[PDB]
Amino acid sequence: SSPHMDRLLGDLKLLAAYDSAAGWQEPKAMESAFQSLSWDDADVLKALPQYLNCRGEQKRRVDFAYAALCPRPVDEKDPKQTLMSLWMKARLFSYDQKHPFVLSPFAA
Amino acid sequence: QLKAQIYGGKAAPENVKVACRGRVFEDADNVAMAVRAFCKRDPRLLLFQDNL
Amino acid sequence: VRNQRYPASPVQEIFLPEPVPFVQFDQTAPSPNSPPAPLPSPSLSQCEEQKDRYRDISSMFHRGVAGAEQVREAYNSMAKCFRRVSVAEVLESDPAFRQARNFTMDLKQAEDDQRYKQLQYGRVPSILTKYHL
Amino acid sequence: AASTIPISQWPSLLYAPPSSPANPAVEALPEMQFDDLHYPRQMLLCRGAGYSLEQCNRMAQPDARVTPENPAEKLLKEEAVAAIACLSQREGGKDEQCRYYIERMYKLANKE
Amino acid sequence: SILGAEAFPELLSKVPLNPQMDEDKHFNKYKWGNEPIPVNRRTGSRMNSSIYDNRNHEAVRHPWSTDARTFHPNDNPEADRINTQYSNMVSDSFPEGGFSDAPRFSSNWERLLAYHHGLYSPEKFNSTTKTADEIRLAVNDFAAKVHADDPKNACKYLMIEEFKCLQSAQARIDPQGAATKCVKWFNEWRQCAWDQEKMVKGYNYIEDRRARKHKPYIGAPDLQYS
Amino acid sequence: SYLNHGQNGIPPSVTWNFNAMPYGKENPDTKTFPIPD
Amino acid sequence: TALPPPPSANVAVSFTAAPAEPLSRGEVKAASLKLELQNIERELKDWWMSRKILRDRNIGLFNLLQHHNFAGLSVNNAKLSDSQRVMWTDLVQGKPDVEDKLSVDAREMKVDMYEKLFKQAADLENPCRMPGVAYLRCLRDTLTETQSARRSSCLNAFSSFDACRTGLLKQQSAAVENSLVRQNMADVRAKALFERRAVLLDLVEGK
Amino acid sequence: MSVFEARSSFLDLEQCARAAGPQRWEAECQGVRQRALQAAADVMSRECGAYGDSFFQCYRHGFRLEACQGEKATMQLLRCQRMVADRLVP
Amino acid sequence: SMDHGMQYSSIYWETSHRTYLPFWASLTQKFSWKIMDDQIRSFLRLPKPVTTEPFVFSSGSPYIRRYFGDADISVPVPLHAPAHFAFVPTGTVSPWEETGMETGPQGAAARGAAATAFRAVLESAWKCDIDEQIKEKLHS
Ligand SMILES: CCCCCCCCCCCCCCCCCC(=O)OC[C@H](COP(=O)([O-])OCC(O)COP(=O)([O-])OC[C@@H](COC(=O)CCCCCCCCCCCCCCCCC)OC(=O)CCCCCCCCCCCCCCCCC)OC(=O)CCCCCCCCCCCCCCCCC
Ligand SMILES: CCCCCCCCCCCCO[C@@H]1O[C@H](CO)[C@@H](O[C@H]2O[C@H](CO)[C@@H](O)[C@H](O)[C@H]2O)[C@H](O)[C@H]1O
Ligand SMILES: CCCCCCCCCCCCO[C@@H]1O[C@H](CO)[C@@H](O[C@H]2O[C@H](CO)[C@@H](O)[C@H](O)[C@H]2O)[C@H](O)[C@H]1O
Repeated sequence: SSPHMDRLLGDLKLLAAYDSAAGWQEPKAMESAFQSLSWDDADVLKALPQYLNCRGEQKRRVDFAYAALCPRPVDEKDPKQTLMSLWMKARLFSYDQKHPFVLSPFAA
Repeated sequence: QLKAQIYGGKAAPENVKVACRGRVFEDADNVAMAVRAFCKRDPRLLLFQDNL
Repeated sequence: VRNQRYPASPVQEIFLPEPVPFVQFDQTAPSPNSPPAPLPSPSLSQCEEQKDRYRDISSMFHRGVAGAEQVREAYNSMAKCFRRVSVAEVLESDPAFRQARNFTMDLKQAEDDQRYKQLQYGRVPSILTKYHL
Repeated sequence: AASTIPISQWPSLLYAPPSSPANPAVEALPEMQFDDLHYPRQMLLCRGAGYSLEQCNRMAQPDARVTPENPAEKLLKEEAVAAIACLSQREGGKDEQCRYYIERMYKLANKE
Repeated sequence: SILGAEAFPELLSKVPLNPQMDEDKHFNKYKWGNEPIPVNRRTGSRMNSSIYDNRNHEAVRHPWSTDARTFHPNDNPEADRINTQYSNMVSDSFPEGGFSDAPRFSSNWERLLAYHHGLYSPEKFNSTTKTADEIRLAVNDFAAKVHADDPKNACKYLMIEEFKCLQSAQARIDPQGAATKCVKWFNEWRQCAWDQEKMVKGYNYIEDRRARKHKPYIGAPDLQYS
Repeated sequence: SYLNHGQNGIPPSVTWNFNAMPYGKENPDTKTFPIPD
Repeated sequence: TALPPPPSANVAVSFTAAPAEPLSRGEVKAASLKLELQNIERELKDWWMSRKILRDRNIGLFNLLQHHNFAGLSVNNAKLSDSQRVMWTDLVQGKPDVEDKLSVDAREMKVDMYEKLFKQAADLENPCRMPGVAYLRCLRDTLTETQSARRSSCLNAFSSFDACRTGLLKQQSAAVENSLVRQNMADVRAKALFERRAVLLDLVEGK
Repeated sequence: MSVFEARSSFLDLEQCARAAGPQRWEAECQGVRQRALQAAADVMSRECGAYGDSFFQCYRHGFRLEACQGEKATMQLLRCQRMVADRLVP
Repeated sequence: SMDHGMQYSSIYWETSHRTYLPFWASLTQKFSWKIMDDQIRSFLRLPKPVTTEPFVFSSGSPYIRRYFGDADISVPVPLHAPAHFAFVPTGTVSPWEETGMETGPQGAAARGAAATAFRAVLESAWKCDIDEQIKEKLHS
């Protein structure tokens, strides 16, 4: 009854697992993670092309959140990393366009 | 002049600078005196890119 | 407990070390020159066992002799079966994915392209822009 | 083979890490930034200018000085969308069902 | 209504987040197995280090009661350390979760007095180790600020390097140990400051004539130095 | 009134000692750049 | 000063003095009152010790700063030279600018003095350091000019500098006000606790 | 921002919905909806931030710490959110 | 228990190690030309070192030389009582207090923008879920 939260936390765990398996030289584990990285979400799939064409304040919010979560720059040559990054950004974009983010500590 | 001599009087990269023992030189500085000041009797120079 | 990469560590490491693995694909099999065939469009006519087993296990858990792992497994199988049709609907309706569906390309064009020249990361702006200087 | 890195070589380990199956952009590691002072500084400057808390919160904007975006997201757009469609349809590419698109992207990006 | 159905893909698909979880849950997807990080390296207390200290290898004493079991650095590491990333390297010299010598003050004035006397700082006691990404973010922000301060300065990269070494050595939780490593870059920065000052303000000296035996051997080359 | 029955300065925030200075022919805590032969 | 420890029995009393009859309602109520009193005393001690420690520490800090001849945003130092005071008041409240009466060398010297002072005052963690240094760098660039021509060029940086300045001033004012309010609330609460303890001691019973 | 305020906001939402009807509620009751959601969100943040920060720390450290072992790091957060919801919306 | 200690290690001379001392070494003695050179300089009016002048021109701030019984042994001492400055506001920091646990802007900033952003993302996702629940409840 909390699919958004559940899938967010799961994707984060899977990113961490991919990083750990890369550090420990484990192709089997990292491919297992990549396969388990929730690719069958219609909402994120529909938001993907919207994020690929967004611009301005919404894009800046989403990029700020994605830098908060995953600040390390992925290699511009690794399509798996690129795709996981795109998927996470699309998920954040969906969450934002449903209910925008409030990133400032000052708020009321 | 040193940079031009290194790069053959051709277009050098951007923001290239010289250092000795970790200390950056100004482009309008004499190499001999800069070495005398920063790396005395250790003239090993390094060319790096200063983007920062 | 560790399974050493070099059982003969003093000798093996020298003349036959292990390279960094490649995970994008196997690299030992041929490269397909054709895309995958479009799988049949799904529907809710294939959720029979998923739904019935989820119901059974949820009842048995409400009793207290089932557990939670089985519940999660069954629910996720059923949810995958539904997400199949959801994704099919999205792909067939949304127009931005029609090109992706009928996308085709060959290794020769891939090697002949020249977009790799522009894959350089940018540069973060100056911190003085925060104060507007 | 992979020998221990003493504590004195960690600063170089941070900006020149060893090779891995999933490496970062070492040339861009000095460009990864995330300012924790963005909003505090913004509020301080605005309140010094003379605005109120509400005006400051309405004028606030997220930081643009963050880690740059991957150029692949703009150059390999169509190939990435096709790969993601393949994954969504084929359960994440199990048993090499998106090798086609993945290899096309890899070739485009690497060029031998 | 079950809790957290779609939130444990690691459990549904046997994906281990680390070799420890792999060994525990028996997924067996790590080809090289797992060498457990012992407890003396997973947790522990701050210890004295110098051999010129009488209480060497003994836990540090605090005003509050503290478990005296110390964190033991890895002194005899195995030859193969497959993961040579900062994540796996930092565990040989610090515990990722921080030391186990943090206080729970019964009152606020005890905290006040400890701080006033220099025996407590939350920055030092209630905290974990810094991740490589955090270290890099901090270093890059500091470098940007220094460059904005003065681009035409020679000791800029030296200051950046001492900052970097402090961050890498975790000076927040081991200030003395980290200063022991970064005082060298501090000294180099001091030297560069003097050098820049003497180049700006023309300061030179009368050099004496060349010595009669400047060359040890006549056939030896007298390489000229500025 | 008993609040002022006892303030010269304050205790030092940090301290530096001689044993904190590194030493060693091989110790890399003393090596910044190689010294010429 | 302290009292001597209380006297103890010389012969060992183990349990001979224990009660042989259960307590009564009045004794139970007296025990409850004793517990209330000890809680009140604990609260009072916390307040008093915090107040005492903070007062001592802050007076010591003030004496140390006065001993080392420090000056802050609130210029409350009498041992300052008039020139140093003018320069600091220009950096804090006014506008640093070189006068046309001076020669170019003296203008360079004045700007160097400003820069040295401000860099010793503000560290890299300080927000106003970058705007201040930028404004002084603009001054260095525009030395060989008049104030009228220099304003148009340096205003864009002086604006940010003044903004950070006023921000710090407002921070200081708000800190003073909030600390006063919190202190007064705590003291009032302590006084009320003391009166409650007084009435409970008038009601206490036993010997 | 408090539990009382959030509960009052949800009561306003429900009464305005009963007034409007099942057909025009989503169009006529947007502001009250947003206010109620924001109040409930402030409550959730205040009452479950510790668990969120703990999960963030575990994710940063790759779930290598002691408190990150098992599934408690996630179950605690989910349970806190469920409790907050069950305390607010009904 | 440190003074007047016993011989803790052995003293020895290894076989055939040289000594470099002749038999008249005890009658030998040292000598420095510095005293005679100073006398000669004073008598011939040769250039004096600037250390003879107490005032120090080697810096901008006033320094005066303190001599230890001879012009050859001196240390410069600064005269100024330096005024120090702090571009800092007072009462804006309480380091003893752990601020990451208190709720507020100061708390979030003692924490970081990353934690605050993560909290906001969780907030948004939770709001999505609760909106779905509200819809399914009020539609009934
Ligand atoms: C098998 C190999 C063959 C192939 C050869 C290959 C090699 C070829 C290359 C050559 C070798 C080069 C190798 C490198 C050398 C580097 C190392 C080195 O040299 O120093 C190491 C070595 C290291 O020592 P050290 O600890 O480092 O100290 C260094 C000091 O700088 C020095 O230390 P020191 O100063 O303390 O030692 C000096 C010592 C010795 O110094 C001297 O004595 C000066 C030399 C004077 C010689 C002439 C006087 C002879 C008198 C003889 C008369 C005796 C009575 C007659 C009896 C006849 C019947 C037996 O002084 C004393 O011990 C006390 C004597 C003080 C009095 C001296 C002055 C008075 C002289 C007159 C006597 C008057 C007495 C009056 C008494 C008072 C009365 C009132 O140096 C020495 O030991 C120096 C002395 C060496 C003496 C060796 C004894 C054997 C000598 C014979 C050699 C072979 C002879 C061959 C035949 C020819 C003779 C017939
Ligand atoms: C026709 C020209 C004269 C032909 C004869 C040349 C003979 C020269 C060899 C003599 C030995 C020189 O050895 C050494 O070299 C030069 C002088 O030459 C001196 O060098 C020093 O004084 C000279 C002044 O002339 C300076 O330029 C030099 O910077 C300084 O190092 C040394 O004090 C001397 O010790
Ligand atoms: C009772 C009778 C007394 C008789 C007195 C006789 C006095 C004779 C004094 C001669 C002293 C010469 O002293 C020596 O001379 C040479 C050149 O001449 C100097 O010069 C030499 O060394 C210096 C540098 O080392 C350079 O000038 C140069 O490399 C070389 O020419 C020496 O620095 C000096 O040490």
